[PDB]
Amino acid sequence: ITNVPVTVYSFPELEPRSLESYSARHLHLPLRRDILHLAVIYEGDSTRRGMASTKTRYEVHGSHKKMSPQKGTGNARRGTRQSPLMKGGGKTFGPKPRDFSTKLNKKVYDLAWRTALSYRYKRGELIVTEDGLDLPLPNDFLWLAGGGKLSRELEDGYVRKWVHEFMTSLNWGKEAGRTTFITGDKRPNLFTGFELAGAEGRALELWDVDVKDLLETGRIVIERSALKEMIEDHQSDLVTRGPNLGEVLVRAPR
Amino acid sequence: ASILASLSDNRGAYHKRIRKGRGPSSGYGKTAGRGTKGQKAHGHVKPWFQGGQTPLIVSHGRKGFVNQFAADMSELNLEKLQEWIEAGRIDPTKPITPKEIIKSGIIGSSIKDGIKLLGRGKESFKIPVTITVSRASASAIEAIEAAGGKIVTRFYTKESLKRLVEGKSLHTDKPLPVGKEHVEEILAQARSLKKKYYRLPDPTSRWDIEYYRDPAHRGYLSHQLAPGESPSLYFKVPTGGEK
RNA sequence: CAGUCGCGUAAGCGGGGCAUAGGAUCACAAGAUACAAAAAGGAAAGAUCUUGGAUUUUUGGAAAAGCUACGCUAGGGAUAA
RNA sequence: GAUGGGGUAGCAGAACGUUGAGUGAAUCUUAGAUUUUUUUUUUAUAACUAAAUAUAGAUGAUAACUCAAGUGAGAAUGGU
RNA sequence: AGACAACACUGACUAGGAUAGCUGGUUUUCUGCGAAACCUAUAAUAGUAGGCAAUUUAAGUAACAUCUUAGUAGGUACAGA
RNA sequence: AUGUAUUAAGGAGAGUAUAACUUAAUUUAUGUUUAUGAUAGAGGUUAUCAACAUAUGAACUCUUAGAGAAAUUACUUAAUAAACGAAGUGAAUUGAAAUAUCUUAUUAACUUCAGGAAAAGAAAUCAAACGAGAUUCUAUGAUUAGUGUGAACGAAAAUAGAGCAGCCUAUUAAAAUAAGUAAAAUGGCUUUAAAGCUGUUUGAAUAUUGUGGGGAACCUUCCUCAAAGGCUAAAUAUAAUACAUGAGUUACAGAGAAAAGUACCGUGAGGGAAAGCUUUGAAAUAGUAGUUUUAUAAGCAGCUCAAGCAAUAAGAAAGCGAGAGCGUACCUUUUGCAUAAUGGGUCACCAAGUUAAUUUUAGAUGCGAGCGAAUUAGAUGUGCAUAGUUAAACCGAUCAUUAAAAUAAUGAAUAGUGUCUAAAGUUAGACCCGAAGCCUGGUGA
Ligand SMILES: [K+]
Ligand SMILES: [K+]
Ligand SMILES: [K+]
Ligand SMILES: [K+]
Ligand SMILES: [K+]
Ligand SMILES: [K+]
Ligand SMILES: [K+]
Ligand SMILES: [K+]
Ligand SMILES: [K+]
Ligand SMILES: [K+]
Ligand SMILES: [Mg+2]
Ligand SMILES: [Mg+2]
Ligand SMILES: [Mg+2]
Ligand SMILES: [Mg+2]
Ligand SMILES: [Mg+2]
Ligand SMILES: [Mg+2]
Ligand SMILES: [Mg+2]
Ligand SMILES: [Mg+2]
Ligand SMILES: [Mg+2]
Ligand SMILES: [Mg+2]
Ligand SMILES: [Mg+2]
Ligand SMILES: [Mg+2]
Ligand SMILES: [Mg+2]
Ligand SMILES: [Mg+2]
Ligand SMILES: [Mg+2]
Ligand SMILES: [Mg+2]
Ligand SMILES: [Mg+2]
Ligand SMILES: [Mg+2]
Ligand SMILES: [Mg+2]
Ligand SMILES: [Mg+2]
Ligand SMILES: [Mg+2]
Ligand SMILES: [Mg+2]
Ligand SMILES: [Mg+2]
Ligand SMILES: [Mg+2]
Ligand SMILES: [Mg+2]
Ligand SMILES: [Mg+2]
Ligand SMILES: [Mg+2]
Ligand SMILES: [Mg+2]
Ligand SMILES: [Mg+2]
Ligand SMILES: [Mg+2]
Ligand SMILES: [Mg+2]
Ligand SMILES: [Mg+2]
Ligand SMILES: [Mg+2]
Ligand SMILES: [Mg+2]
Ligand SMILES: [Mg+2]
Ligand SMILES: [Mg+2]
Ligand SMILES: [Mg+2]
Ligand SMILES: [Mg+2]
Ligand SMILES: [Mg+2]
Ligand SMILES: [Mg+2]
Repeated sequence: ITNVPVTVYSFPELEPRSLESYSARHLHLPLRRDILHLAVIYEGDSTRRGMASTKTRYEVHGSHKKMSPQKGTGNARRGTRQSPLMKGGGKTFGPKPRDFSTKLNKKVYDLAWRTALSYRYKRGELIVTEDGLDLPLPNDFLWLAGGGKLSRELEDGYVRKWVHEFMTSLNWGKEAGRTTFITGDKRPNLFTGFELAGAEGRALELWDVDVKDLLETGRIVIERSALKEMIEDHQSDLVTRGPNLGEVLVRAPR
Repeated sequence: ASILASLSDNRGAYHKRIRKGRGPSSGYGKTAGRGTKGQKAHGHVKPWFQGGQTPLIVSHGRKGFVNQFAADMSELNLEKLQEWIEAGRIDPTKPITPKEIIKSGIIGSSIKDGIKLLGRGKESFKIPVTITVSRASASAIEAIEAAGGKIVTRFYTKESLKRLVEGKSLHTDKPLPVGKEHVEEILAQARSLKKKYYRLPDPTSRWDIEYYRDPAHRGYLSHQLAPGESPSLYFKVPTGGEK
């Protein structure tokens, strides 16, 4: 079939409420280990600083006088004191600050993004949910936090305990690998819950996700609007002349 | 195990690295494939050096010159214009102007000094169109008209072609009129546009004027001639008879 | 092959000499071609074709004299006593 | 019952090792991780078994795959 | 006296800025193939370029080598005057 | 190392509570918050058991009045380093395989002047018949146009980005619109022959009602600008301090400097170290111990054959080895080296085809007559290819020579583009080490 279904869940209880449809060229591509390699390695070269520096014989401090006469001493003839053959000499072919980043076609970088997103789909590690994807922390704790009654060491010790037991029930915690939450914007509860308890997973903003982040944890929990906005920006090879992008098959029973 | 620990490029994409000066068994140990104590081992030999013998470009000399004033036309054939109309990528009912030829991708992305319509595959062209280009071959002008079309060669430049695609200039198949009896109509038309459009240039040199001033090329200045007058600004058609 | 000349009844012959020993480019000079002409009309200076003036004789083509025992450096048993 | 087997200059192919990096908030470790040694085995520039000595729960070590090089020294009247 | 001018003077010391067609050195393993010291040119002869031609792996082969049979070019050994 | 923020004169001598810094070398006060902070006690030397913010007393001598042998004299409310900037002057090594023009290079260096930056700057600019609209910095354009015998040198328009600001009534106080000027000849600079700078000798005109300058020899028309008068922030250069980041360093590394321009060397200019910690303890080397062999023998000390010794004990032989034979180190450089040719006392460590831009090839792979990039509505950002031919344009599936043309003759036609891995050509130190010498500025009798 040309299109593949996408079931939308309610994050708290994981209840299938809606059904969307995407093209097979979005979440059902073949696993190309050579394309994911070029994209994963293309991102590592960009995050690299590449500022290492070393001094050559022309940059090492000191004078450029001849150390000893050309001949007559019985020792090996020598020139300047900064030669690589000296103690404090400079490294000939040493490192220098340069640009380690490489290039990658926009179409190939988008195919790797949609290839990494289909690898999670066919394996069941892509769990899309409705909007408002945030940890449903207890109301009592939320009221005390705002009140200021709870000290920092208590406000943090509780979140770490809640997120831990909440992920163990869902089988999404450190036991079953980890889980990555991808939202459109930054949410206080979600991003704060995993900042104190990161062993259970992590949270990322749609603009902060990379091809490598979609292949690191056990599952990828992404929002409905975030996913559509993710494929709509990484389908250059497709949109050139459209294909099903978020076509709703089963509407939410309001 | 993990996906990130099982990714790699195709085997045929990797190649052997030659690190010289790293032992005899590697194959490039001592001299690193340089030889034994020569100029090519101690220093560098110039690329243009032939041992001292005079090169051929000196014994023969350089031939010709590079024309820096020639226009770099973007060629367009009829077989490629027919394929675009059949694919719905060029509307034949509307005038086919450089703006519609450049944005359609038929001549590519680069914008050159002009567009010339060539007549490759002229026997299979039977679509009536109204095209406008900078030049056109004799075999393409008759093919466009044999099918029931109209062709007019206008004067363009590399800059005026960019303004036609950017919308900063409106396309017109007529030159700027001359005389005090046209200022009223020309000035009145500019005001109604409500936008500052750049005018398309007209030919200024002798050769350029003579090109668009003759009917063989369907130049947009050919209407300024008489049935007997010649396009050349200097030569005239001699008279026949005995006198 | 085309062009157009000579000789020969004709067939045909003729793109120098019975054969094997005359250096370029650049620059310069004389003719032709109508190519391009830095706003434009011209021009200049260029380009193509033909042709001339050379012990460029170290003749694949630098405008070029010696001493060192006051001598120096890099090298050679690739080379003498 | 396949064919082939010396090698300088030189050309080409395939690998190991070293340093750091990613998977890694991973795996393992007083029921001994790690210990510059010794020993044992395997077609073996490497790793492995055991032994002896000391005692670490991570500023420890680590397979596999991949990434990047200040990556491999009996030879320079070489340098410390 | 090419004498002296603070280790140096046929031109000191010191800082800054070189080249070296020359000599020396160039670090792990396995595997496959495998030369040349000749010709031509060169202010060129211990240098370099172009060839012959080593290597890689693709497409071709009426390829290449060798013998057989038939044929051709050319004047050496020898022999002769 | 880079980036960001802030800042715009630097050092020395001697002395002093040896964390406390200037003969006052640990001054004296204010405000707030103080464990829900900030990022109901003890303690004035058995001290500073309080952080933040705003004030405050003190702060010597020399560089630095005059003199002198700087830190002295004698006086006195005496006081400004370097780097960066503009102008002036201006080489040589080097490359051209020599070398004069050229290149190196409007470089280094030196001199003057100036500020926290300076300079430059709102067109007598570029464009080309359409238009842009000051200066400055970065990239593309561009191994281009072009010059040069060569070697090589080398723009502008335009584009993108950083900043953006215009004016004379200049947010600092200036013009009655510029004459020995524009320009010419000549000698030079720069450069493409124009334009620009300039010594010498000469020497104009008065606004589109077309006067003047420019548009790359030159003339003409047109276009464009309006010299001989001025002001102007930002983006930029350098230094200092702070902070952020790191497939940067972790002690022969990183800055020369983990206590450093100190010790030490030199008359001097100047040159210029070593040295971390409580952990680990390799190799060489030295004195011994265990096993084993050795005082009749001519070993690059290894290899082949191998008696014997060697475990208190059931089992278990690593090692040393008499004796027999074979074997003249290694590397470099050479026609050829055990060579009495070169290099090494041993061991450990440092120590050599790398990076950047540019131009290619192969393989792999994405797209595909397009590729790449970049992008409520619109537009914008190099490039390569898609058509060939010629010295070149016109021309064009045809084109060029044939001085008219013409299947008369001859040649030339169909997948590109981006990325990665690797090998490479080119310019940069360019695989590493090494001259004698040349030039510039300083030092010393
Ligand atoms: K050598
Ligand atoms: K002209
Ligand atoms: K030589
Ligand atoms: K072999
Ligand atoms: K062989
Ligand atoms: K004969
Ligand atoms: K050129
Ligand atoms: K001039
Ligand atoms: K002015
Ligand atoms: K190395
Ligand atoms: Mg010197
Ligand atoms: Mg160093
Ligand atoms: Mg890479
Ligand atoms: Mg070899
Ligand atoms: Mg080689
Ligand atoms: Mg090679
Ligand atoms: Mg050689
Ligand atoms: Mg000769
Ligand atoms: Mg010859
Ligand atoms: Mg004498
Ligand atoms: Mg000899
Ligand atoms: Mg054999
Ligand atoms: Mg041990
Ligand atoms: Mg490193
Ligand atoms: Mg050594
Ligand atoms: Mg004498
Ligand atoms: Mg003397
Ligand atoms: Mg031979
Ligand atoms: Mg010569
Ligand atoms: Mg004084
Ligand atoms: Mg004083
Ligand atoms: Mg530029
Ligand atoms: Mg020459
Ligand atoms: Mg004026
Ligand atoms: Mg003047
Ligand atoms: Mg002029
Ligand atoms: Mg002037
Ligand atoms: Mg002109
Ligand atoms: Mg150090
Ligand atoms: Mg250490
Ligand atoms: Mg030891
Ligand atoms: Mg005996
Ligand atoms: Mg010899
Ligand atoms: Mg020896
Ligand atoms: Mg020796
Ligand atoms: Mg030693
Ligand atoms: Mg070390
Ligand atoms: Mg090393
Ligand atoms: Mg290869
Ligand atoms: Mg073309």
